[PDB]
Amino acid sequence: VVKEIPITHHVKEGYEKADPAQFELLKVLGQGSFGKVFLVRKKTGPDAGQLYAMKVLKKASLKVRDDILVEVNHPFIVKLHYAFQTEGKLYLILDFLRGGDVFTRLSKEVLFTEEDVKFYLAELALALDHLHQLGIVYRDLKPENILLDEIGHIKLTDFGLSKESVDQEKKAYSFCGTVEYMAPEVVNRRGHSQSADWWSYGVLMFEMLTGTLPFQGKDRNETMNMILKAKLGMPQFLSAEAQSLLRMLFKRNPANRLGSEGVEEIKRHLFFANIDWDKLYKREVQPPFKP
Ligand SMILES: Nc1ncnc2c1ncn2[C@@H]1O[C@H](COP(=O)(O)OP(=O)(O)NP(=O)(O)O)[C@@H](O)[C@H]1O
Ligand SMILES: Nc1ncnc2c1ncn2[C@@H]1O[C@H](COP(=O)(O)OP(=O)(O)NP(=O)(O)O)[C@@H](O)[C@H]1O
Ligand SMILES: [Zn+2]
Repeated sequence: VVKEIPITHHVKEGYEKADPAQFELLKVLGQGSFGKVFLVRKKTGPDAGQLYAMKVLKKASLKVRDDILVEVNHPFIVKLHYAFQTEGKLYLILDFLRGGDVFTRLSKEVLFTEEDVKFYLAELALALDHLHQLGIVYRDLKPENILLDEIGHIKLTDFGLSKESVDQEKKAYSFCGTVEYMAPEVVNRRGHSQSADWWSYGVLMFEMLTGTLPFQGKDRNETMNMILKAKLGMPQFLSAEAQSLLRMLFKRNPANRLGSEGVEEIKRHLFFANIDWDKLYKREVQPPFKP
């Protein structure tokens, strides 16, 4: 059964409860759909002087089928250090990633190869599956949630939090995820799923390997109709293995889709035959680009 766990308090093991005065603002790091991400310096305590990313929201819960803010820990997912409530606001204190998003870094190259993209898709795959084993769904995978750390390893900026903006105008017109990355059944309002994450994952693969989105129209409605019904040519410049992974991810019906039976069939796919998943998880594999 899908249970919604409200997020109101969090302290990482070994530390003490935080409040807004313990953090000083340095400079904004970016803006999402749920607000702004600020760079902050911890003022006092054991971790005084340490830098963190900070998110300001209204409310934030976590839906889980069937500790949880500690279980979501993973080599390729951002760590939440603190969460607290004050004056109608929820503050999230996070790991501050210094590398920027993957798309920016890729745009800084004239060209790149399937192998580079393969590094990113592999780490990402491990992150997704990790959340799915905990009964969590990422829901809204997008390029803006995929950052680089200092070394050039992947970090997701979230782990499926159901969030609510504090800006009253932005909260007013908020609904679901980013349509360009939605699986057909999500578009058809049948609900988010692990399988839908793997569709999103496929769309990110296509976009990374072609520089283009597979379905986009002149507006919301047209984009949706394309997702459901439009044609999609196979990029002929891709290897047979890449063509095969793409072909197996892009099934409009879930449980027909690769990954809807775990990530093992994804890890075993000919496209990742090159990858030592144990070394990958241990961050012993060398990133294609330094940030
Ligand atoms: N921990 C972090 N460290 C550094 N930069 C971050 C961090 N989290 C977010 N950002 C930046 O801030 C922007 C917002 O990221 P995101 O976490 O997606 O915001 P959001 O509103 O929570 N979700 P979305 O609505 O999908 O944007 C991104 O473009 C990131 O580059
Ligand atoms: N962890 C999960 N496991 C399985 N199904 C989930 C999970 N989380 C959400 N769902 C499904 O996604 C739906 C939640 O979306 P709902 O609140 O009905 O409107 P929504 O706007 O699509 N949600 P959101 O995208 O978070 O704003 C439910 O009907 C669930 O079946
Ligand atoms: Zn939704």
